[PDB]
Amino acid sequence: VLSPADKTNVKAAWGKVGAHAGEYGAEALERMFLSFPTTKTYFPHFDLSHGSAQVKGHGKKVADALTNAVAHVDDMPNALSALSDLHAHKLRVDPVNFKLLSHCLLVTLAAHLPAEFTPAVHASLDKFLASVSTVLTSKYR
Amino acid sequence: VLSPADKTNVKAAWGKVGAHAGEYGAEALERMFLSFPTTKTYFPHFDLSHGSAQVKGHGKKVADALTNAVAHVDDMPNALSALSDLHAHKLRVDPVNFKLLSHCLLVTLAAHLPAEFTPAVHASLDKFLASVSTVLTSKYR
Amino acid sequence: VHLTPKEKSAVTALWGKVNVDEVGGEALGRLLVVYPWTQRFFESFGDLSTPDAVMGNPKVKAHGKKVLGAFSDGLAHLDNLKGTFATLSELHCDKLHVDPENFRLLGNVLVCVLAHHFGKEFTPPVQAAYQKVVAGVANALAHKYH
Amino acid sequence: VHLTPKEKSAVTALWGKVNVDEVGGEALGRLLVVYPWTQRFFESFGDLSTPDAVMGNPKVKAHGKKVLGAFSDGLAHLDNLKGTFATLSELHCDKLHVDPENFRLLGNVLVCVLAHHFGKEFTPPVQAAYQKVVAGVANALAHKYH
Ligand code: HEM
Ligand code: HEM
Ligand code: HEM
Ligand code: HEM
Repeated sequence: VLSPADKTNVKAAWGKVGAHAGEYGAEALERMFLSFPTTKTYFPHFDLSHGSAQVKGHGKKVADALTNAVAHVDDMPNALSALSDLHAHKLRVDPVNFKLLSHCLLVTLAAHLPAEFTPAVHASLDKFLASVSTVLTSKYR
Repeated sequence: VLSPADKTNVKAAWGKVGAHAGEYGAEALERMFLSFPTTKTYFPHFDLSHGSAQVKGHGKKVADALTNAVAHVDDMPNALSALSDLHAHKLRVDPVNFKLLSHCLLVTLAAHLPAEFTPAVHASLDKFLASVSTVLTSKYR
Repeated sequence: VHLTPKEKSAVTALWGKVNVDEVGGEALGRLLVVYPWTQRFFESFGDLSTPDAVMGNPKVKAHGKKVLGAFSDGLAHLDNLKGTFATLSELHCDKLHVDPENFRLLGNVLVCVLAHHFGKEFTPPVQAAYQKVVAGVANALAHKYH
Repeated sequence: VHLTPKEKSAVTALWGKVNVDEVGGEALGRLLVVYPWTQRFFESFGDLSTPDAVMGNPKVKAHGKKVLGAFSDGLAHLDNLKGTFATLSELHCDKLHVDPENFRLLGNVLVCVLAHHFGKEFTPPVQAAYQKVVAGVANALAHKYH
């Protein structure tokens, strides 16, 4: 469960991301594809090379979903319900892969927001991304 | 999330356990200690040998908690809140270990309830134990 | 992986009673039912819409037979699982890109199927020996990732 | 584990800039803060009540220094991590009984600390090289379980 301090920390850190939201999402995907090449197979219709417009566009979608989750942090199962159906049913994304993308999102935030990425905020962000991952893996059928 | 069919399957399978509830819990612990010896270190004040009265007594507690979860399956965070505090705060149980005990509970049920352990019921029981594990690991601080 | 002689005995004695035409398909079918994301790798197998459809699917039973054959082969070479599973590692890691967590899951599903079939004969010490085996197999199948 | 020459270059060049007195303690402290169950193994270290308490704890910084030393030693022997980590494997697996998932977690926390310290210099390809390294180290530390 996310504590009041966790929600405050996540909102504050994500607030600093700003107009870079989409960019950071795209960078996290790139980090995931390079570090954990098994994850690439979910995107055969994507060119996954650096500067790919498809990865850039997708990073914005990922960021927008995370922003939705931050904005509705006390109601995340509802806010992410459609995305949960998509990832678990249609795409059949292996639950391990959410841990991989969550790690790459943390690395991206650490690399861009050194003042915000305190040990406490790192912990809050990890709990938040784990909560998001728990919702997105909740619909396997 | 547990579906209506999942809840029906879990209630039916757990209903067959009966007065063997405590016994099966004790057997699952024994299976865990022998198969995954890292888990033994949580019980230094226990004699973990076969026929141990302490493992028998503890198996009953484990079973009673699972029975509570079955009886309050739509309200499990609330029903298991005290147990979540205990396992995450006081005992600091590594989240991996819940996957290990859940597997040993499935093996125990399979070994005792061959008619009940259909593929569908196996799936429902796995989702149920994962849901229980998610609650019991929800309070790390 | 190192099994005691007592564990080797327990493992080999039980394995001799295994129905080699059925147990592999039961384990693979249950993997597909219990962990539905694994169906991603088996779109060519046809009807996987219900648990009954999965378990009765002739391709699941046939493929399951191949998987079990590989476990049998591992049991014969417990001191050289890496060599035994090298080609399978290249297939599952380099070609298929299956996350290795799923190797662990299939091994644990196999353990559940053995418990189902053998009942009280699948004692806690017999299980502990089989857990060493399926962990060994999973680690060897994952070698190309290491 | 096999790194390309380009990856070896990226890894060694960055590691030469690492503050070896501080980065290990930062990684170990963050492990204790982010994954609080790991505090179970460090009751003798005293005050771990708050993140500030953890990060400022002299024993955490000192022990962190030892951990980083072991990673440095691994970087020098990428083609023999098993031998390099044998005594540490016996300690962490046979004596301490730390679940090996936590070896992976500490490696990933170290990667976050490197990203924090190096910023844009910690590029996605540099990270991918370090992920190979910390996976290699985790697998070698876990050898006594295999
Ligand atoms: C923090 C976790 C994640 C978030 C917030 C997220 C968010 C999203 C969003 C917003 C979309 C687009 C939905 C739409 O257009 O209808 C999407 C699609 C998709 N996601 Fe994720 N995702 C996450 C994790 C993952 C992971 C771990 C994988 C696989 C490794 C994955 C694979 C995909 C794929 C394959 C698509 C469809 C792309 C396409 O066909 O165009 N996602 N995700
Ligand atoms: C299905 C998952 C689990 C359930 C339902 C469960 C249930 C329980 C219950 C009912 C108690 C007694 C509570 C009390 O007396 O106040 C307990 C205590 C305890 N549990 Fe669990 N538990 C689970 C998983 C685990 C795991 C995975 C571990 C460690 C590997 C663990 C370690 C302990 C310990 C060390 C105690 C305290 C024993 C003592 O000091 O007497 N539990 N658990
Ligand atoms: C201990 C774990 C496993 C063992 C021992 C095993 C064994 C095998 C064997 C013997 C084959 C036949 C290869 C051949 O025809 O020469 C095979 C093929 C295959 N396996 Fe597995 N497997 C394991 C886990 C998995 C998992 C977890 C998945 C996916 C979730 C998977 C996906 C596949 C697929 C898609 C094929 C067909 C490849 C092809 O025909 O090109 N395997 N496996
Ligand atoms: C890549 C992962 C790790 C590395 C490289 C590593 C390295 C080390 C090193 C170098 C020492 C000093 C041993 C000595 O004094 O000779 C040590 C001790 C210790 N480690 Fe780690 N470690 C890792 C992961 C972990 C984790 C995840 C935990 C617990 C969550 C842990 C718990 C301990 C403890 C309790 C000691 C003190 C043992 C003693 O003094 O008797 N280690 N480790």
